[PDB]
Amino acid sequence: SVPETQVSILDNGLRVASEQSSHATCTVGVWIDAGSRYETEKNNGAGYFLEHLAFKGTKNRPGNALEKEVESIGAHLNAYSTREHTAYLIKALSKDLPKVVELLADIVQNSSLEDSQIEKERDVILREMQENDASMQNVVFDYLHATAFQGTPLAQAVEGPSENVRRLSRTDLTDYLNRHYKAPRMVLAAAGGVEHQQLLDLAQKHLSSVSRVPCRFTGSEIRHRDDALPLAHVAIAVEGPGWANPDNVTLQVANAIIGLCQSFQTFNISYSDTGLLGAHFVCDAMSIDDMVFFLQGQWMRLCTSATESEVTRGKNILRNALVSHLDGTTPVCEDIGRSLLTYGRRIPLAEWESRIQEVDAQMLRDICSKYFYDQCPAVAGYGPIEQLPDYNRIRSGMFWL
Amino acid sequence: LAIVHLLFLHETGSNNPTGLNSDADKIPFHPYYTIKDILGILIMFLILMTLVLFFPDMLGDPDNYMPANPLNTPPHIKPEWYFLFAYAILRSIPNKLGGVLALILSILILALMPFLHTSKQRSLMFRPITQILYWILVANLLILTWIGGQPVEHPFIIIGQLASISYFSIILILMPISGIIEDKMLKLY
Ligand code: HEM
Repeated sequence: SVPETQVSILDNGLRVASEQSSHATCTVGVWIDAGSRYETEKNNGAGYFLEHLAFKGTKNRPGNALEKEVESIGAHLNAYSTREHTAYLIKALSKDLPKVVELLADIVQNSSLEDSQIEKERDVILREMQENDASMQNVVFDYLHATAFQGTPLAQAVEGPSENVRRLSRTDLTDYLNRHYKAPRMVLAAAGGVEHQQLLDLAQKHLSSVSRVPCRFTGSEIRHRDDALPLAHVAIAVEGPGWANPDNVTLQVANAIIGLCQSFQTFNISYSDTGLLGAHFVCDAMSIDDMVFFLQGQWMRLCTSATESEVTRGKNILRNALVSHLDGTTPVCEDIGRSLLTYGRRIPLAEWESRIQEVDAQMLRDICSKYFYDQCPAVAGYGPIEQLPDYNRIRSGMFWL
Repeated sequence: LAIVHLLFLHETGSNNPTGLNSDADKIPFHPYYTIKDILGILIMFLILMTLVLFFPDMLGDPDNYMPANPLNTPPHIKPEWYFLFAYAILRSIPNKLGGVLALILSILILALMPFLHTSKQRSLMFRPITQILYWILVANLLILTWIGGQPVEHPFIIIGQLASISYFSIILILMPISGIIEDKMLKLY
């Protein structure tokens, strides 16, 4: 009974997708298939710095008058960038649907990058990075990406190295903007109280101008020993299958089974036919090795012996979590934008439920043995990590005798 | 006693060839120094067997294949190779007692060794003069091993007497003085 996500396509290739619902406020966003994976180490912070510059004024709406408009209807304006996708989204009321779309049009095209602003946003970005190091789990996941995807564009961070940040100019940005903002790589996603025909007419009216035009898992480890920190963060991952491979669903159930360290989180990060599947835990130094041992046993267990009931637990757990319908509009659309960018279609919740209920214990331990057993992991540690075991002990813990 | 030897060591951990505090760089033993000990065991087994199965009588003595005759005495008598350095020293000292004592000291001088360390650096990796003195010590230890074999006659005796004098003077006198000189060269003393 969940309403279907209807997708149309303009000549530009900008797929305009929408999923109407009763809620009177909507989350209209633009997703773009452009991240740090498409950068070539000479423009490693171009997407991040453009994400900073995108709300500082356009040609038609110069400066803060633009954001005055998004204050005037009381709407909320957000943007984010990952290694593969960039999103500019607005939460607003339903009746303010046209102007919001027009605002989004300016943000993707006709944007203006002021040289004055460029220096101010450089100091913002530089400073944030200079303090970003504070967030350990971000440092550990960046280290894990770097040591797992050495020599590839997937190792480099979204923010880029301070070097590039300082060394960036309007023209470079202009390039990234004019290169990675093509209309066939763009989805206009709407969730909530929107009509699809009105949204399609608004996309035809504005946004109809947008121009129309592998990775290797290096199993290895990076350890940043700094003994003055109170807690240690350790992430261990193996290679993931990718977006389009259905056993992801089964792997998600495996994560739902795992769900000794103060904090233990499992992740299945997916990129275009690659990814990182693993666990991140933050612990006191004198516990670290025991955690690792614990964690490896669980994984090995699933690969070795997994019952029927726990599987059911994961199935159900995932089900409720996977549930996103009417979770929130922002989430809803976020899902429409990512589904049109990655799968090329919006997978409905009934298909997700079918793929969940076809998962049993035998295929779960088969897929877990395919992806976890006797695999070389990527290890990233930060903090008092002397008792964190080196690569032979972790690699030997990746199988059982 | 070897179990006590291992205990008195783990309290302090093993040393490294640079002689520095290796606390910043330590690794496990199971996968790193176990396969290394297994390889060393394999090489030592290669040398032993090839010293049993091909050259079985190389290190022994032929006169041990005769039965023990109290009425006769093997004309050329010598301790096995390992006990020779001591044998030389014993023979060198004219006085019987002196020989016995020196002999004992030969082994005991080692125990005395931790009180003779006068350098601010633990290892000899960065100490070339004491390296030269160490290899001269290994050299005249080999000389004393050879002399023991040689019979009592000129000039084997004099070498033995000198070699023993040089051995005790290098261990007792020359190495701490050299360590003081080496500390003076680095502007430490
Ligand atoms: C057959 C008798 C002996 C056995 C089985 C023995 C065994 C060992 C073992 C297993 C170790 C651990 C570290 C290593 O092997 O490198 C060790 C350390 C050591 N042994 Fe011996 N040992 C013996 C005789 C001696 C003697 C006669 C000396 C003195 C000349 C000595 C001095 C040492 C020292 C100084 C260490 C610490 C070296 C280090 O770990 O850095 N041992 N011994």
